Amino acid sequence: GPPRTPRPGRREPVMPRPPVPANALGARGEAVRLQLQGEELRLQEESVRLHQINIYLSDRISLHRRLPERWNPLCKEKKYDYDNLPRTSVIIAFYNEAWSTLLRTVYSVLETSPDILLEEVILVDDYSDREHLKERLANELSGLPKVRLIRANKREGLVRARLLGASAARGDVLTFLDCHCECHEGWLEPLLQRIHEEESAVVCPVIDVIDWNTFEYLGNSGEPQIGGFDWRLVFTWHTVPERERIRMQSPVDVIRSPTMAGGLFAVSKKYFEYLGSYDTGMEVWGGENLEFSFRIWQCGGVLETHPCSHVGHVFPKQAPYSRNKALANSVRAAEVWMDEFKELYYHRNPRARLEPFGDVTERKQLRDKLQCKDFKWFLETVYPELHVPEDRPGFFGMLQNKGLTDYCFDYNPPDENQIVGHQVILYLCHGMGQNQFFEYTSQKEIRYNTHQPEGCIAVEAGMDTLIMHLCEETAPENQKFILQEDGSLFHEQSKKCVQAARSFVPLLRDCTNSDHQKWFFKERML
Amino acid sequence: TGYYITPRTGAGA
Ligand SMILES: O=c1ccn([C@@H]2O[C@H](COP(=O)(O)OP(=O)(O)O)[C@@H](O)[C@H]2O)c(=O)[nH]1
Ligand SMILES: *[C@H]1O[C@H](CO)[C@H](O)[C@H](O)[C@H]1NC(C)=O
Ligand SMILES: *[C@H]1O[C@H](CO)[C@H](O)[C@H](O)[C@H]1NC(C)=O
Ligand SMILES: [Mn+2]
Ligand SMILES: [Mn+2]
Repeated sequence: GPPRTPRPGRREPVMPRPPVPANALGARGEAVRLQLQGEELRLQEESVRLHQINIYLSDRISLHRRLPERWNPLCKEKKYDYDNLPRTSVIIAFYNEAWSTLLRTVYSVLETSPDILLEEVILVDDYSDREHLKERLANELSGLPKVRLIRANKREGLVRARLLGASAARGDVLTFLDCHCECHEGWLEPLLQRIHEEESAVVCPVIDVIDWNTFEYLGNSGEPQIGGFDWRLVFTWHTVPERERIRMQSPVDVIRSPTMAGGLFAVSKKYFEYLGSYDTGMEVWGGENLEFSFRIWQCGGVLETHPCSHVGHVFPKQAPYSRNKALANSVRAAEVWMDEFKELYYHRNPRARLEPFGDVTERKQLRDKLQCKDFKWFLETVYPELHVPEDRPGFFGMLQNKGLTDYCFDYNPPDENQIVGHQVILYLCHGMGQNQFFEYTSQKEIRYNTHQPEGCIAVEAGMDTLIMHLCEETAPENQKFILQEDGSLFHEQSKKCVQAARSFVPLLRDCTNSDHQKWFFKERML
Repeated sequence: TGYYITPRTGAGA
């Protein structure tokens, strides 16, 4: 029979890119360092001090710059069925963003998103106070196709500002971006195609770095990192495990991720509403990405990173505004989703005990209504490579000496990332954890595991000092300690006892009845 | 002595 007339719409982007100056700054996503002197240099310093981003430079980079091709070449082989893909509202909440970074985000979306797939770009002003975001912004956006600008009536925070955008959205799919992003070519089709296959998939781009000082684009074609967390409940990145890599049919297929970096993701609008959207009790910034990740997995969805979708993000030098609510937000997530495992969190971030977190009754009712699975399920099924501490009563906290009163084990690595190979010492107990937080485990190891990777105390061959190693699957012989009832700390391989010795360090000595060889755990100082 | 930012990924991967 005769071919049917296809669905009408242009596959080309909503807007064409204007002509580029051949010598323009930052044109190919390269690093730019301007080497300024005098007053121009002071203006650059002031822009960094004011935005935590080199806005002096951003103001001199095109708002219409095309990112270089950086993805795996197999992504170019993908064919998409534009006639059947859903349409998306792109939602961009912003608070006091600079002019050039925000507008470059908008033009990037309009200049990379296929017209047939993009319903609208919704900007949500979260009660910004900067003047360039007022009448000047409305005037600049007023004529653009497929752009809406919505303004909050008071400071909402990113959660509730995003929900303002979602509430106004007209597309089938909600795609959230930050107000300082730049889209790789072809970023949108993979997300929409995946949601077209599975309504309950929340799908994230791989988030590439755009450097806040040079605006260099650092996307690459390798396997991306995926999202996890540690037991301080801070988001961390990790490498894709072998379990998940075996299940991928090609390198450019979607990858299941325990958690999301947050803020860049696509989701069916009906499914986002079905899952209870966002906890409206979270404030300002932080913690919502973890709560949303836990909710997605425990309540029956899938959270995935799509290797063919790349979005660059200007990670700032430091926090550009006060982020004092992340702890309370994380407590809301922990109290609703983590069950008994919230205690491992409270042990490693004791401030969380004191933090007011409001009323979570309605989120707990949401969890019951959706019949969600429990947190032990999430750990065993979604994130089994995360080590789960035991924190047995009497076996965690500060490791204090009986003889040398008020001194406890203390380990402070030079770099917080590289913890291996330095001596554990003794130090006046301060009760703040981190460097004085240890856990004695059922596998006889003394673990240093406020954050990951877990460190385990060891004694190298023929030495008397205590050195920080990494914990392994099977405890090596030089990491095994026996903590007896009376307090003796016996190193099995040396056949020696740990003794508080002269500053102060713990050293192996022959076992005696001395109190300087007696140790005990204390959770709190008083 | 003694969560304010979203980490970037390392140059490694
Ligand atoms: O109170 C706030 C705080 C942040 N944001 C916006 O929500 C997103 C939050 O991301 P931000 O980039 O500040 O956090 P980060 O990515 O650095 O973790 C950004 O578009 C911000 O402009 C907001 O609308 N209201
Ligand atoms: C870290 O890895 C991601 C991919 O998961 C991005 O490539 C990002 O740009 C990387 N970070 C840096 C600094 O290169
Ligand atoms: C801060 O540093 C000192 C000396 O480096 C101690 O290691 C102390 O334990 C650290 N404080 C915390 C709370 O970890
Ligand atoms: Mn409009
Ligand atoms: Mn951001």
